[PDB]
Formats: sequence, C-alpha cells, structure tokens
Amino acid sequence: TSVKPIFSRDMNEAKRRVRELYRAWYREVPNTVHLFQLDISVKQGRDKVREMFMKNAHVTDPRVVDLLVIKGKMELEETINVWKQRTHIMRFFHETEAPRPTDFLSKFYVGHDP
Amino acid sequence: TRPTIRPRNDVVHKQLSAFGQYVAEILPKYVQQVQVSCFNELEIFIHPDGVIPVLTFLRDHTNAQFKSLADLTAVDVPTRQNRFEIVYNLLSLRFNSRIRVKTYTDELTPIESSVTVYKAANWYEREIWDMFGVFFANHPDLRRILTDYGFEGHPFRKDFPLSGYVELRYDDEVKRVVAEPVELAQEFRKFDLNSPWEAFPAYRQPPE
Amino acid sequence: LKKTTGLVGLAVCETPHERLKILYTKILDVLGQIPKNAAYRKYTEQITNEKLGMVKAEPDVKKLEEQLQGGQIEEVILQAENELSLARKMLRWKPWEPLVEEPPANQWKWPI
Amino acid sequence: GVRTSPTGEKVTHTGQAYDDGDYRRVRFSDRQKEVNENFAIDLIAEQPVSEVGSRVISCDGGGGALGHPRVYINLDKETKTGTCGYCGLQFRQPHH
Amino acid sequence: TYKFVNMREPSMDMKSVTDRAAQTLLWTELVRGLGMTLSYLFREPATINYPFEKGPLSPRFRGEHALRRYPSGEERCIACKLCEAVCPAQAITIEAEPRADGSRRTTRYDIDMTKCIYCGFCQEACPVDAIVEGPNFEFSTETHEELLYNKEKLLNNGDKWEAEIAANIQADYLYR
Amino acid sequence: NLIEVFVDGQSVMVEPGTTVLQACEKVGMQIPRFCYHERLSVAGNCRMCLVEIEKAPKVVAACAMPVMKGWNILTNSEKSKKAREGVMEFLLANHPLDCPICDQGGECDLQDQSMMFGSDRSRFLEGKRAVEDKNIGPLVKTIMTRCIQCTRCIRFASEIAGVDDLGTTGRGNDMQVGTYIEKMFMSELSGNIIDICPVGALTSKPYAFTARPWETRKTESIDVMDAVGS
Amino acid sequence: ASATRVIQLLRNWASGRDLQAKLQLRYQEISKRTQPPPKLPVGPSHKLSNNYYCTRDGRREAMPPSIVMSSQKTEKKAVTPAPPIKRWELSKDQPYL
Amino acid sequence: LIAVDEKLDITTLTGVPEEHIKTRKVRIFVPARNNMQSGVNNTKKWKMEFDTRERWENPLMGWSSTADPLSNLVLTFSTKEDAVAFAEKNGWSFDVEERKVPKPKSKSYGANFSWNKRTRVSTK
Ligand code: SF4
Ligand code: SF4
Ligand code: SF4
Ligand code: SF4
Ligand code: FES
Ligand SMILES: [Mg+2]
Ligand SMILES: [Zn+2]
Repeated sequence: TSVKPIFSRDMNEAKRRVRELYRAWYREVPNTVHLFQLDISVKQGRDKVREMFMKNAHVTDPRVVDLLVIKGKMELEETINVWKQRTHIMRFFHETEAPRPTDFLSKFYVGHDP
Repeated sequence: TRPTIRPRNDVVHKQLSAFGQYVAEILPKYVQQVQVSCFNELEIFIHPDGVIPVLTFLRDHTNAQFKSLADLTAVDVPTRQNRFEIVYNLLSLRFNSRIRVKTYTDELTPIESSVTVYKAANWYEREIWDMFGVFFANHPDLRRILTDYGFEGHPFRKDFPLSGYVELRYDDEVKRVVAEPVELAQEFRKFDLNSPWEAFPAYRQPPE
Repeated sequence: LKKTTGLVGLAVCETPHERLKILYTKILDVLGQIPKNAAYRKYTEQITNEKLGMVKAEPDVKKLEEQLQGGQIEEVILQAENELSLARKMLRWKPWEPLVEEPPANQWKWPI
Repeated sequence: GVRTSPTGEKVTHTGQAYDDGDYRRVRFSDRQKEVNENFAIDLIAEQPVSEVGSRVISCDGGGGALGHPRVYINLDKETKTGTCGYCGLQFRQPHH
Repeated sequence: TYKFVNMREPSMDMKSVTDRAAQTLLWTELVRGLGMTLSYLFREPATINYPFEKGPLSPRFRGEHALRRYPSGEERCIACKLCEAVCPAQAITIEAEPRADGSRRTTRYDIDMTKCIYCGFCQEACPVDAIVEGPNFEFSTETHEELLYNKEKLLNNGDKWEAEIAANIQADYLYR
Repeated sequence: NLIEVFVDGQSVMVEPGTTVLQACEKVGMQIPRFCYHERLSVAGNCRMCLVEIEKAPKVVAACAMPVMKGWNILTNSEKSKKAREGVMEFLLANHPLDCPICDQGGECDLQDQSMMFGSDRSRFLEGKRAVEDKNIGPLVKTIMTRCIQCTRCIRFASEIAGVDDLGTTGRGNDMQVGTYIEKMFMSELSGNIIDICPVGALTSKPYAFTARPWETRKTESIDVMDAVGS
Repeated sequence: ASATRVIQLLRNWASGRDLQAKLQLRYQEISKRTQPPPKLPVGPSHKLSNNYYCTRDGRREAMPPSIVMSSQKTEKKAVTPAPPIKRWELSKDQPYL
Repeated sequence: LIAVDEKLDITTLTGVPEEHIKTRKVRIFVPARNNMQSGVNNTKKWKMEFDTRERWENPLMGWSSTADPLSNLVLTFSTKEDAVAFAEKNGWSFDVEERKVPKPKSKSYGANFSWNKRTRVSTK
C-alpha cells in the first residue's frame, strides 16, 4: 500500500539524512564540551553520539528514520542554542543510576523482576 | 416551562445545517461529513490533505469569514487506524458564528501546517507535536513547547503513563539535578467508576 | 471624507465605488475560468453580482454601507480582495472534483 | 484507655505498637508518639442503654440534620439490645 | 453599545494652547500626582497588628482537618470512604475492619496535607459530619513528615478544636 | 421455526417460548431486574421489568412473558418508564438509609437502577420498616432490613444447592426471609447467595467493612483449591 | 475615621476630593458577623404529585448529532452561517471618555 | 506515495524504555462481568492492561509503593483486531483472551408447576 512519505522516498535518502545528522552531531561535541564546561572528554561525547545513533540501527522504515532524524535535529539545535543545561547533557550519560544486574542469578537474588 | 432542561434553538440549528450543506456543496473534494449537534454546533469532517484549501476557504470566503482561529488541538483514539484527530475551532465575527473542522492522522503521516492561514497555528501545532507526536510539514519552527528539554515521549497520548517514566532530584555527588526512573512512595490508586447499567438508551450501539 | 475607519492599520479609501467595481469585475473574470457546473462558481458569482449591483445603484457611501451589511466600505474592499485571492487559489486547487478518498470504516464513530 | 506495650510504647486504639526488634521505633527517639487518649469504643461502652416501649425505634444520632442518616432498629430480639451502628447506640424494650 | 476610550481632540484656541503650554513648562499633572501621594501619606494605614490582630474569617473557612465525635464520645466516621472516593488529589488513605464490638470503624485514616488542595470536598461528601476542615490555619511545620497526618493526629485535632468546629457548623449548617 | 418480533420497531427472529427480556437481550437492551436470574427459575415478583407492548393496554412482566408473533416491545416508552419509577419508589420507600455503612455500597443494583431508572426524590412521609436480623452461619452476614423480598436466595438454595431451609415466613409487608428457626445455612455453595443478593442484606462476613468496590483491582485467574479449575 | 480637622482639610485639598465621603476603611458600616438563621427555598421539583422524573430528565433528551451530509450515504441561494452582525450603537450614557 | 513492505513499529518513537518495551506482556480481553451486579454494560469493549509488578510497603505511613510506570495503564478498544494491532505496533508482547458470551437459555414460568417433572418448585 502506497503511503505519503515524510521525506527521503526510499531508504537511501533516509540513510543520507542520517549521515548528515551524524556529521552535524560529530562536529558539535567539542563546542558542547567547551560551552557547557563538561568534565567528560570529547571522545566520550563522540562515543555517546555514536551509541545513541546505533541503538536505532535496526529500523527499516524510511518514515521512522525521517522522524528520528527530525527529533535528532531538534535535540541538536537545543544543544547548539544552549537551551539545554549541563543537567540534560549529563542526563544523556546516566551517571547516577546504579548498574542494573543482567544475569538470571543476580536478578533472582534482587527481586521479582523478569 | 421545564426549568431544569436546556432550551433549544431550532433557528440556529437550521442555519447551521444550511451552511454545512453550503460548504459541503462548495468543497466536495475534501468534505467527508457534516454534522450539527443538538446544542447548535457545526462540525465538518474532511480529508486530511484538504486542510489548507478548506481553512483558506472558510477564512477568506465572503459568505464564510472565519477570520479567527479560536483553538487547535488533537484527540487520541487508539482503537482507530488513524488514532490522532486534529480539531480546528474557527470564529466568524462578521456572522457571529463558530465552526469546527476535524481531520485525522496517524503517527507516520504528516499534516500540512496552517501557519499560512492562521498565525496562531504556529504555537498550536507546536503544542500538538509536543503532546501527541503529529508532525506538521511546512512549519517555520517545529519543536517542543511545553515539555522539558530532551523529554522522551508524547505525554497526552493514551498509552503514555500518567506519571511518566522518569523523575527528577538533586544529587549532591554530581552537584546537579539528575533524572532517574520514576518511583512513587504511594502508587496512584486506580478506581473503576463505571456502572454496569446503561445510562443513555439514545446512544446504545448495535450488538454487531 | 471620514477621518479614520476606527481600525488600526485600515486606511481610508477616497474612491470606494471605483475600487469595489474593479475588484468585483476581477473576481468575475477569475470565476469564468472555473467550470460552469462548479458549486463554488455559482454561489460566489451570485453574491458578487448582488454586491456589484448595489455599488452601481447607490452613490452614497453611508447608504451603501447600510445596504451591503458588510461593515465599513474599507472592510468591504478588503473582503473583496480576500475573495479574489480565494478564487484564484480555488482555481488552482480545483475542489469541485469528487471526494479524494473515503475514510476508514470506523473513523468518525463516537463513542468508541 | 491507653495501654503500654512491653517496650514502653503506647498502644493506639487500633492496637498499633512496634515490635521489640522493629527498627522503626527509632523515629520516636528524642521525640514522641502521637496517640489519642480517648477511646471511642470505651466511651460508647460507658454509654447506657435506652429503654423504649416500642418494637421499632429510630436513631438519627441527636441534633437532627447535624447527626447521621435516620435509621430504624427493630427491638424484637429479647436476648440482646438493638444497636444503631451509625453511632453505636443501644436500645431495648422494657422486660420484667 | 460601545464607547471610545481615547478619541478626543484638543481645542486650538489661544487660551487652551497657553494652558497646555503652562502644563508642559510647569509640571502641573506631576504636581497633581505628588498631591495625591501626599494625601495618601496623611491618610490612615490599613495595616493590622499581626499576630495581635487577625484578619476576618467566616464560618465556611477551610483550614486544618479534623475527625469529629458524637456527643457520647463515639467517632462519627463509619469507614464509608466517600471522602476518599471524592478527594481530587487522592490525599486520603483509608483502611478499616470490624471492631471488637462489631462497629464499622477505620483503622487507618491518613491525610497527606502536602497533597491536599484544601477544596472541602471531603466534608461535603461525609454523611455523618465526621471529617471537617477546621478554623486553624497556623500549623506550619519545620519538617515535611510532620504534615503527613494520620488518624491519631486528626482525632487530636478534632478534640482540640471541637468547640469552635461545632460552633461554625451550627452557624453554617442551614446553608448546606 | 423462528418467529419475528419487534423491539422498538427493530425486527428480530426468536425461538418460540422466548421471553420479552430475552428478545431485548438479543437486540442488545438489558431490561432492569431484581428477582430474575437466568440460572434460576422465573419468579416475576419484583415487578421491575414491566414493559409496554405496542397495542396492549397493560404492561407485561418481561422476565416471564413469552413473546408472540408480531409483538412490538416499547422498552423506553412513557408507560415503561413510569412503571420502573413506581416500582423503584416502593422499593426505596421501604428500604433503609444504610448505604455508607453497607458493604454493597458502590456495587449495588438498587443504587444503580435507582440512578438509571428511578426518580431522584422521595414522597414517603411515614416511618420505615425494621426487620430483625437472622444468623445463618459464620460465612454469610444477614441484615434483613435491606432485603427486598426478591426470593433469589430461596430459589438458588433450593434448586441449585439442594437445601430447602430458606423461605418466606408471614405474609404482607411483614413477610420475612429466613429459616424461621436458628439453623445455619451450611453448604459448599453458600457464598453464591451473597453474590446473587442484589442488596446488602446478604454480605460476606470475612470481607465485612474491609474495602469498597471502586478501590479493588480485578485479576482474572483460576482456582487451585480443587481440580475443577474454577 | 479618627483624624484632626486640619489634617482632613489638607488631605481633601491635596487629593481634590472629599475623602470622608468615600473612605477605604470600614467603620461599623459592614454587616454584623452574627446573623439570624436562614430558611432557603426548596425548588421547582419539590412537588408531591404530577412530578415524574421522566418528564424532567435533561440528560435523556440529548441526541447524537444530526448527520446533515455524508459522502457514504433550480438555483439555490447562497447562505451564511448566520445573519450578519448588526452595527453597534454608540453609547448614550457616555459616548466618549 | 512510497510503498513500504514492512510492518508498523513505532517503538523507537514512543519514547518507552527498552525494559518496558521488551519485558511487558499486555492482556487483551473483555472484562468479566462483576458477579455482584446483574448489569452487562461493562462487558462490551475490549481492554488492554499490563502484567502486575511488585508493590511494597512505604516505611513511613505504611503506604503502597510502586516502581512500575504502567501499573495503572488500561486502554479501551472496540475490537480484538484493533487491540492486537495496537499491541503489535507498540512492540509489547500480548496474550489474547476470546470473549465469553452467555449461552442462550430456555426459560419458562409454567415449568414451575410441572405435573410429572422435577422442575416443579416447592416454594414461591
Ligand atoms: S479538602 Fe479536597 S483535596 Fe483536601 S482532603 Fe478534602 S477532598 Fe481531598
Ligand atoms: S466520608 Fe465521612 S464517614 Fe465516610 S469515610 Fe470519609 S470521614 Fe468517614
Ligand atoms: S443494599 Fe444498596 S441501597 Fe440498600 S443500603 Fe446497601 S448500598 Fe444502599
Ligand atoms: S435476602 Fe437478598 S436474595 Fe434473598 S430475597 Fe432478600 S433481596 Fe433477594
Ligand atoms: S425481573 Fe421480572 S418481575 Fe422481577
Ligand atoms: Mg449481596
Ligand atoms: Zn444513631
């Protein structure tokens, strides 16, 4: 069934837009670290950008990819315009949450979670 | 006299019905349905891509000068294929009337931005996007308006939890506010209030 | 003749009759390109010829405003301009065609 | 009628009292435990029984519209007194 | 009907022009404002001498909460949970069971005063006038937990404020 | 073969012997009831289900009246509404003011059907009837002032549980439901009289005063106490 | 209010108004804080007869909206949503400030 | 108008955490009629609700605490197909329960007075 495309027509143009947004985020991490006075490294920021891009690597719908890059542009322009604070930028890193157990034995020990 | 029953206005009902027929005749390509509620409110259901032509007609037509955009919101009905229902409320000062125009969309289908018809549509559509996830194609500045920076999810959706997924506190170790998964000292006690006896026979649906 | 229209940004027009005649003639010219059987064309042609007839029969501005019941003469001129722009857009849109697509089976049902 | 638990902690009218090994007693150190001394059960037991010569009586709690909803108590069981359960008030028919 | 707030034009006669020029050069309206402030200076202040003087209140005032008793000493509350059902902010938690004498009485009656919106719905829905909003409003605390009232605290409030609560309910009960 | 009846003018084919209540159920209209239970025999005494047939001058008990060919059932007619209002008026005229102290509370058929089919005001300027309470065991608590004499418990007891110790003693307004002797209705199916009683006359004694219906969350599981798998 | 005659004259001269006519402090001119008991009216539906809820039920008279036009399903004059709003009249009380 | 030969999946867009997307099994069903009432107006629409998680006791005030965002979330659907479609596009696991309607029953008031059958009642 034919559907109205948000952008990108097929998957190739969606991948192109993903690459453009990835370049935009990659060239912004030094500025983000400088302006927000982050105690993280530039390499850490670039790795976090790569990780956040990689968790959506299983998407096979061009419209979902277009919406994802739209929201990525939104949260990039929040970082560039310093609308965000260091609070949110470091919320990206989950620096205060305790490491959740992942093995069956530990999960059995701690509680009733699946 | 019936002091406890709202009086009705057949004159206004007939006028609204006539104008609904008028607009439906003028715009057959987009108008799907026309209704007049028993408390005299005209409601127009159109195709989602007729938003700009229908709104421009209702604004600029001599016999329909709805020069004011009273409101613009959406309603989430998950049981429908197109869960989101965009609603426009227009006010015509020249004829002292109000009209409602309703369209539909889902998560992955954009709706044309009506900032070229009404300037209030800018912030109204920003709020619609922020609270439901509906994308508006040609919007001068489409971004979050009400939620926190970096907030994930659209909270007015029916499937979004009332308390969300994260909560904020100040952590002394990191010397900043932190966001952590929501944890409630007292859980919101959900109540089942609906009576198992039908209240309004006029609205009874066929068993099907 | 009057000092102001009372509305901010709405200037007074010294030649209301001629401007209204020009605008109505242009509107009628645009409507000739719309199909004869179009429901939009009939109604707006009717109302335009009704209003164009009033401006050609009443030389007094105050009585013309009373007869048109469209506010002040500057408001009538602005509404004529809006109608002309709408006629051009509808000529481009062509909304007299049959319905684009019927909605899904249960799209306007309520309550549900 | 307040009563003292074996740990020296007052027992409320609901029977609440922390156990000896319960750590939650630490909240009362250098502070106090809020216990209401008046016991409604004891006071309503102190209240007497009204003798009325009718099979059915009515109780609204006294005060009319300032009391509780008016209810009717059937005083036919001669082995016990009929208790209005809004206000716990006992009524009885004259025996002997 | 309508009126124009500002659509008047000034007369251009010589006397009026000279008057306006005198107002411009000699700051007449500014002196008038000074005179108004001086008048208010010489008026009597509207300040009350708190805490020795209190602002007026009414019998309907909604302040601190209280659980009431019947004149016999029995608690009015019957664990019906109407106040809990009607509470907008879900500030009330109620748990009940049959008592020793079989009465329908509560065992837990908590009100979170940091969650309550002091809307008075609980005392409207009570059919026995058990839960009320007393006249007290000066009950600010130094710790958050002290504002999490429980059944014992509410019963103590009722016993403490019973006279004034009863007087206010007597005064205002015919309007309800 | 099926016969054609009409509910509010809508055609419906029903088997012979079908009742007006079942025809309305087929077309999706649930007629109000207090004594009718589909698992029990037909009593027809509460009179709450009276409906109007199109040409019949008299209302019929929908729970006991078999439909005839070409019957038009006016469920939302003026006569039907007035009949429901009158029956509810009698019921609440003799009912006690026990709702807050009553465990039936927000899951009561008397309250819901009074809010949906009855009037909002009372014309009863007399005194009410108070009934002595019986004792039928440690499981079912009896407050018989709330009984509406619908004989659901009697019919269930006898027919389903095979125990014939429930019934009506006396007659008139003084008619009472009970054993007439100090006998405990002890059976393996004793709580279903708590379930089927529309009012708070029969309530669960272990569950007394503990909760209210709107608070509770419902988890749909099965039973393990036996091998039936209820 | 309690003030000297000279101070009242100074206040009136400075402000240009007789302040004692319109005082902003309340001096025994307000209602007593204790009032006699009321007796409020009942209403129109407090009858004992000819008062059935089926004849005075507002919620049960509500209807689903009428479907004027549905796609699924002479020279007509053009119509408007309503008659044009009449021109307002200038205030007779005080047309201009 | 592009053509996509893919299933709808908006999990990356909804903003739900991965834990509450993967480890959640919703229950699509029509609620059972409340046995305390004879009404059947609450057994007409399908419901979608999540699995019960842990609830513990607050050390202060003894309240009921939770750490599960979706404890109170119940969705209403007009059709089993609609509910299944919503669950599939939102990526949660789902268990479907077929609707249980009462079977038709033959009733007769005249059976209470049978001449030779056991349906004759001993009381009225
Ligand atoms: S005043 Fe309102 S918010 Fe406060 S406890 Fe009462 S009902 Fe709840
Ligand atoms: S409404 Fe009154 S009687 Fe009912 S639970 Fe609340 S305080 Fe108790
Ligand atoms: S049985 Fe129903 S109507 Fe009667 S007191 Fe209980 S809740 Fe109220
Ligand atoms: S006790 Fe209940 S089930 Fe039995 S007759 Fe009375 S109302 Fe009906
Ligand atoms: S349900 Fe038919 S008379 Fe009772
Ligand atoms: Mg029961
Ligand atoms: Zn009493």
